[PDB]
Amino acid sequence: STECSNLLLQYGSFCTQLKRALTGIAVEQDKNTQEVFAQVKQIYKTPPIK
Amino acid sequence: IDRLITGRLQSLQTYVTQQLIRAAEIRASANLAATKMSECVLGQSKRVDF
Repeated sequence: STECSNLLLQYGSFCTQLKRALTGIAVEQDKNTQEVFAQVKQIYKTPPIK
Repeated sequence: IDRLITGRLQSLQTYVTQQLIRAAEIRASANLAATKMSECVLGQSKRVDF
């Protein structure tokens, strides 16, 4: 709706900082997974003898 | 004036809420730094990757 967008423009920058907060959470989740699992530099393999 | 007061009050409350969450994160990082100063510097650590 165009009229609602025009009156939503008068409320300032609330959605910019809501988008910034959600983007920070989204980057933080990938950072959490990378710090937990990617702790080894090389990909070691088991020998065929078991 | 009441409309402007409500808008500016909402903006200030939003700022205080993000400041509180960032203060909690900074306090956790400072606790980690204090633990690393106690264990890394004042002694010798046997903890792996610490």
